[PDB]
Amino acid sequence: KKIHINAFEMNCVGHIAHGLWRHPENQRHRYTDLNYWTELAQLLEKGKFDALFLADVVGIYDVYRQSRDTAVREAVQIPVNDPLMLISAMAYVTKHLAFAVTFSTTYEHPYGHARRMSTLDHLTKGRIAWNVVTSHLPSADKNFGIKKILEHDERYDLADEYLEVCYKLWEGSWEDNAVIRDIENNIYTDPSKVHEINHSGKYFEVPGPHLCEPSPQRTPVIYQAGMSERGREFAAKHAECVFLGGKDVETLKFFVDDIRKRAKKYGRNPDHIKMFAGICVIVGKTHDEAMEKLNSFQKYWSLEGHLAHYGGGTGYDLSKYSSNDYIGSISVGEIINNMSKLDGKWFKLSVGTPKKVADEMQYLVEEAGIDGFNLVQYVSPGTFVDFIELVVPELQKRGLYRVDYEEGTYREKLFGKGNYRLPDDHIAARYRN
Ligand SMILES: Cc1cc2nc3c(=O)[nH]c(=O)nc-3n(C[C@H](O)[C@H](O)[C@H](O)COP(=O)(O)O)c2cc1C
Repeated sequence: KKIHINAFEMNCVGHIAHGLWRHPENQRHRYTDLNYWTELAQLLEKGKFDALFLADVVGIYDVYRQSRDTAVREAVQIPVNDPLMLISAMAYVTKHLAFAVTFSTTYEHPYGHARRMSTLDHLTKGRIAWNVVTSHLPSADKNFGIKKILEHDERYDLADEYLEVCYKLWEGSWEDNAVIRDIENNIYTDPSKVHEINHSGKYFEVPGPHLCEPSPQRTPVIYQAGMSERGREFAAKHAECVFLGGKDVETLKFFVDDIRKRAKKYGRNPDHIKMFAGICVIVGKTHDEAMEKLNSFQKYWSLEGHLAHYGGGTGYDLSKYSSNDYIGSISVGEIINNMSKLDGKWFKLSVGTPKKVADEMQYLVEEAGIDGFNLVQYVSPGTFVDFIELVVPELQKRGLYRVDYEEGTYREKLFGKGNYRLPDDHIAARYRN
């Protein structure tokens, strides 16, 4: 009955609300300060958030006007630092807050990734999640010196095998009680319980064994974000949590239902997939207070930064278009006009008092079948602070949000006490014996 809430973040300056770094209250320039991250983690745990959800890119937004220069000037996801580096400090200052890290299957080898995720699963005591992504920004393929550039759908096939490899390492290589720490017999780990995985496929050849001992979750909680038909299929097959695009009930409900249907052919119980929507919240004690914040942020909204983001995200360079050309069924003039507005993004914008925000959140949950939200920021830390001070108590009083954390791993916070490892109906469960 309780709504899962994640804080949506990225280790860079301009993430989603382009132009806002200028706002006098903002702290985006602190992205280089370790203290920003630990203070954030502490704030989010105070607000009982499920997790900090970190986006990432290793590509550059160089589509709009055929150059990275707009992205560079407007700080559109450049500079960007590595999100995995943040985790240990944030985990150190928190007890329950979990961490979902975006990391691409397209560039770096799974054997190194598997050890990194196992390491965080140990260090965080089972509070790590992985947002599995394929990446769509061409400068990454150039900079990792990829010889054969993979097509959109083929990137997801590579991701399938990438996950196959990680699942074998995480679930199958070392048996549950491999580590015995037996001083009498001088056996730290029973060598008969550590196994090669002997993986052999189209993209990878990985004899194994894994380098790490079994950690609390073994496999990190698996997120997916990617709305293409291939992406939704990938979600249905692998994801425990799905970050969906869409800003209304009809759209979100369609996608929730679509993914749950797709999951059946893989033998998955669709209730074993949680559905997350994006939401931007601008809240005040009174409507006028909310509107005052809205009007302030609107002043700083940078159309040019958004054009750069749109270019990288869609592949469409709009500078190359007459006002009067057509991309969907929308003129290019109308695409651009929607983009200079705060609610033009593919997330719900909720503006008003806490009763209203909560009402609108509750509506999406109850009518679209969504399980949680990734909270998108307009200002740091103001959006999160206002959400925590004003919306959280309203949600709590209504039974819609935890008053305090459940114990256990992040998977248990999501799926129930005792569900610390992937359920029997997940495909990774195949590799246990
Ligand atoms: C809600 C949402 C969030 C996303 N977050 C990221 C991200 O943080 N990093 C990234 O490279 N792609 C992100 N993407 C895009 C995809 O994860 C992926 O990179 C791919 O290029 C697009 O997938 P699709 O074509 O299957 O939709 C996101 C997509 C959606 C819908």
